[PDB]
Amino acid sequence: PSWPQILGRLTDNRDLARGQAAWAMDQIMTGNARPAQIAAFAVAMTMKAPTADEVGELAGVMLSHAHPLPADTVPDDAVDVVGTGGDGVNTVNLSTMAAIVVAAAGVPVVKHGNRAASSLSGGADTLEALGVRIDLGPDLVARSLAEVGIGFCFAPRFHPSYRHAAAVRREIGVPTVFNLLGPLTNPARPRAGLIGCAFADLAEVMAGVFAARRSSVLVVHGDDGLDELTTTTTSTIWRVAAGSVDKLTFDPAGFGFARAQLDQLAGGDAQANAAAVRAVLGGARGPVRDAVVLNAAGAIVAHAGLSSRAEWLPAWEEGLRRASAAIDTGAAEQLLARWVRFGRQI
Amino acid sequence: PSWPQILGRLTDNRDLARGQAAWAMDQIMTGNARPAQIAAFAVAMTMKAPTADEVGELAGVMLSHAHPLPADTVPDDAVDVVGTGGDGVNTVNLSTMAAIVVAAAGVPVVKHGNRAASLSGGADTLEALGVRIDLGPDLVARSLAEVGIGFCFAPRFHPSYRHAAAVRREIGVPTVFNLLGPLTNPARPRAGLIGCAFADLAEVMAGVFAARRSSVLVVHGDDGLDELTTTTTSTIWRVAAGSVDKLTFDPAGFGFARAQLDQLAGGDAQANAAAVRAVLGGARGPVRDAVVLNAAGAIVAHAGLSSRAEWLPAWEEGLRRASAAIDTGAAEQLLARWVRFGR
Ligand SMILES: O=P(O)(O)OC[C@H]1O[C@H](OP(=O)(O)OP(=O)(O)O)[C@H](O)[C@@H]1O
Ligand SMILES: O=P(O)(O)OC[C@H]1O[C@H](OP(=O)(O)OP(=O)(O)O)[C@H](O)[C@@H]1O
Ligand SMILES: O=C(O)c1ccccc1Nc1ccccc1C(=O)O
Ligand SMILES: O=C(O)c1ccccc1Nc1ccccc1C(=O)O
Ligand SMILES: O=C(O)c1ccccc1Nc1ccccc1C(=O)O
Ligand SMILES: O=C(O)c1ccccc1Nc1ccccc1C(=O)O
Ligand SMILES: [Mg+2]
Ligand SMILES: [Mg+2]
Ligand SMILES: [Mg+2]
Repeated sequence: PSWPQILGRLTDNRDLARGQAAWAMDQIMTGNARPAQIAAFAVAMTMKAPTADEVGELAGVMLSHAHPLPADTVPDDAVDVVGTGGDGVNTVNLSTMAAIVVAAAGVPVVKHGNRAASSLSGGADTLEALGVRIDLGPDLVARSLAEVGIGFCFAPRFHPSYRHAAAVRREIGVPTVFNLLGPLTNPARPRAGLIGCAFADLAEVMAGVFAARRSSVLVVHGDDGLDELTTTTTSTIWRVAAGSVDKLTFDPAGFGFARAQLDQLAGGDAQANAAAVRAVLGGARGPVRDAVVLNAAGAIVAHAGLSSRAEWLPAWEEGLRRASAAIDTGAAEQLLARWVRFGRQI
Repeated sequence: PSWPQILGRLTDNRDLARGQAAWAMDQIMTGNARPAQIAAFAVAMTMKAPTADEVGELAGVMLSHAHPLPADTVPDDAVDVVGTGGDGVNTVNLSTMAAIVVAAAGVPVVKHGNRAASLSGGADTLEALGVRIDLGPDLVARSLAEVGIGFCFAPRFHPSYRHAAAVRREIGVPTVFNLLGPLTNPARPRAGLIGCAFADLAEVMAGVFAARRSSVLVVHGDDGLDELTTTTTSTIWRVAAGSVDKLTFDPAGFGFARAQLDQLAGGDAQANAAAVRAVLGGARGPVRDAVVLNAAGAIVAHAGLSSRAEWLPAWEEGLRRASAAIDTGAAEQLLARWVRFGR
């Protein structure tokens, strides 16, 4: 096991032997990997085309070093709403808005997230501008989830030993297999999720990883390129249920949604994006609401897949009903208020 | 241009635009590229499959930054005798020996190299023989004149390559950078016998030499050697007049026995050095056979600097000249004279 061996195999376009991807990530996280080695490995794996085995190994190492939540503190049916980012469109924070709404429908949510990478305001930037605490440690994220119905795991706080890899990722400024790893390494390990993938060529592999750990996940790619379920056109969904993956194309027109234009979903700085969260939770009708409800419903469909009695059309119809109701009743707006108060009450 | 633009293009499996490889390499050469960006570019260029245009851009930037030899110092017909390396097959430095013979035959040789990554490369073997390997430009120029051979130490002549060099060692896998050695001789000889281990990159290297109108034999032993092999046939890319000919070459057409890959082995600086003195001392057998044939090849490349050069008669002249330079003790005496020069 060594860098020349592993890098040599990748550059010869061969899949890694079992344990090699794991060995490599473990080196990255114990500080025994040079930035050049980290970059070479990220790039070579990408051009070879990563397998689910390899990417699962990498995320496995990461999770094996992540700060876990206290035992018996994350409900068996908790869901995440998170994406790779890197979609190149400056959007409002559809995942963070959908998460709030999903929690308010009564589904426990433990969202993994981070500050912006290639946009003006990431999930964490926006939650912060709203007055939500993005700085909580495990014991306090667990309390948030118990008391409020939602917790936020700020990726850097829970994965401090990934710091070198995250730096190299940003130094290279080209998407690689490493861009998959955030959504795959929520430290609370929820079993369900709506998982956005910006990179169409990698979403299948991502779904393979969720499939191996028997998650109930919808891996989503907007056909306009969004790492979210889009309203401008169709979305490609890799539906992961009972250890397998099937590829579906989803059309919001089937559920009465008008086509939107990308520029209608455009976001701004943290303050702009925060005001957009408030306008949606306050009942403002239009494109942004439609996209939040659609994404919230996809998370709820994922949640329902944990039972496997679940049927695709009734699921979506229930998801939409529940998501819209959570906004309409004020539950979602009140949930955000209660989330803010919780963090201020220490 | 930018790194995100260049790296994204390479990972989507596309050839670079004109001048992007030059841009990237100039960033690397001016201390402006982070190690991660160097490594990213090196790997992605390698897995995309580099073109002759791209590799020419890279080599060009290196030569722009290289310490040159003084003007009117390098004869028009100087040759190089060199390989990419990366062979894995730890053999005696056939290049270094062939080069001494070529010089002793009266063809000016200006060579170029670093110490081995592994166990004794061009530079190492030469040091064990007593040659001063890291003379500066003026002294390499005087060596070339007075001795008929000189050696340009890569860290001495390409010292802005240090950032790329660090990354090559950390990565420890062959990349496109492994190709640049034969392509970045700071004395810029126009002729050469150029060994390439990688079979799929030999033709690219040849394309680069064709662009600069070099009279070069880029050689690949159908047995994986980065020199003309006696084990089997060889693939030669004959570069002259700016065009390439891929032909297949058999030494037995000139009367060479076959050999075993094992008979060429040797690792220690002192083991390769002793094997130099032995062949130059007239020891017959497979090592000399390989030295002579590679020396002849470099002589054939030299001859191709004249348009009216015929393949078979040129090779006959080359072998005869190479054999004679050893047999008369001319090669042995040049090496002793070389050793003595650096004093
Ligand atoms: O800056 P980018 O690389 O283009 O990615 C946008 C964001 O992707 C993640 O989104 P997440 O799904 O976690 O939250 P969101 O959709 O609510 O922003 C995280 O916020 C990234 O910063
Ligand atoms: O560890 P390696 O990468 O294999 O290095 C062996 C040498 O290959 C080249 O040698 P050159 O052709 O200049 O001389 P030689 O073939 O006689 O050894 C290059 O200068 C390397 O130092
Ligand atoms: O950014 C990522 O690729 C990432 C992916 C998964 C987990 C954490 C991640 N980021 C970090 C981790 C530790 C310190 C800083 C960061 C950072 O984002 O700057
Ligand atoms: O030799 C010089 O004075 C010199 C001048 C400028 C740049 C490099 C130089 N030499 C080296 C540098 C690094 C390692 C070995 C050497 C060497 O000469 O063996
Ligand atoms: O390290 C090498 O083998 C090397 C190879 C080619 C060019 C430069 C090189 N290194 C240097 C040369 C002069 C000064 C400093 C360095 C350095 O390593 O920082
Ligand atoms: O890649 C080779 O070993 C090589 C092969 C043939 C001639 C020279 C070579 N080396 C270099 C050339 C230019 C700059 C740095 C180097 C270096 O090795 O550090
Ligand atoms: Mg998102
Ligand atoms: Mg997004
Ligand atoms: Mg050689």
